[PDB]
Amino acid sequence: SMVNPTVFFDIAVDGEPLGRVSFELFADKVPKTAENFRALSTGEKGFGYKGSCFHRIIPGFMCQGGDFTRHNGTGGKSIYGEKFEDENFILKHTGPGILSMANAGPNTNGSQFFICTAKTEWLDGKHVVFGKVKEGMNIVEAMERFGSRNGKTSKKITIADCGQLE
Amino acid sequence: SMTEYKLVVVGADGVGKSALTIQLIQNHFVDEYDPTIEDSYRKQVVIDGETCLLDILDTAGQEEYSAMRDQYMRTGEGFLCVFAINNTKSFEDIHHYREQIKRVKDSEDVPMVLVGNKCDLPSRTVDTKQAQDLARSYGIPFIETSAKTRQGVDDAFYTLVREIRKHKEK
Ligand SMILES: Nc1nc2c(ncn2[C@@H]2O[C@H](COP(=O)(O)OP(=O)(O)NP(=O)(O)O)[C@@H](O)[C@H]2O)c(=O)[nH]1
Ligand SMILES: [Mg+2]
Repeated sequence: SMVNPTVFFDIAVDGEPLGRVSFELFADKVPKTAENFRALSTGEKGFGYKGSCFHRIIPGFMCQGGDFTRHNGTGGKSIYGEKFEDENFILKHTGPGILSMANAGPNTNGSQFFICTAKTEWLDGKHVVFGKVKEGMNIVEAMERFGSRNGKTSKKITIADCGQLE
Repeated sequence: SMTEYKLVVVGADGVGKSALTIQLIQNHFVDEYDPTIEDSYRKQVVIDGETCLLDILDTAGQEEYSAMRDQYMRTGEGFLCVFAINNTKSFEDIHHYREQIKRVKDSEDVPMVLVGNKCDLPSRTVDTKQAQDLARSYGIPFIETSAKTRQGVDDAFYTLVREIRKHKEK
């Protein structure tokens, strides 16, 4: 893209490299939300995703991660403060690869996010979609296999490194 | 004798549904919050001299996914409806859970127990009388519990079994 940043996660399984997932962040349409994810991926504010876990992986639905503050699925923070408002709902959860913000209700975006592995249209209008997997969807599908019906993972899936490309 | 009961634990997020269940099943109090998606447990107990297997479905506190939650309610024989005594919103949500259970079971007489959890905490916002009055208006028992100290935990689940047994007698 000439406008949208690309970031990457190097995924690890109990510390062992699984592969790289890159994401196009739709700064053109969702700039504040894309910028938060970009900055948390580079760590340039002094905190961010590096080392954090995909704590909830449910096959057929999504891989969720991004809690780098409590490290237990309850935490997270944005570059704007603990929470920021829902920026817009222009984009929808149209299929595998969509990157969207996790939340605890209206205007509670922090750092937690999820990657869809299917269309999740019931989340439209409630979770802000702001990016999509560019390369490495095969790696996301590999992560999905470590999940379970209640999301608990059978091995620890982490972001061993992350940053901005291009 | 032996019987078996499908119990479903419902209520708003963070009220202590999982902590109550884990006390009953595993006899320890989880201090960290681990949000539920869905969990199921089985335990053999003796209640009023009658042995039974409890199948407990621990559900997530959320109002999305009505159709999935309706299936839980169809299969469940009795419901623990949990609020936290320091969370007024969770108490105000109780009547919605009762309305959904009655609609799904197609009945106004469904085995249920109202549970006021977190009674160990000093930050109460819901008076005992308020909860007792609500339970009286439903014709159901009210039990105050603390998953942290274990107060009332067995009582809540065993009382629900008693309610199911009384319902089966009608
Ligand atoms: N002091 C105190 N804390 C409690 C009690 N019961 C639960 N907690 C705490 O409250 C938090 C939420 O408990 P939890 O059982 O996970 O709640 P839940 O209703 O299962 N939540 P969810 O709907 O998301 O699955 C945890 O930090 C837990 O330790 C209690 O009786 N006393
Ligand atoms: Mg729970």
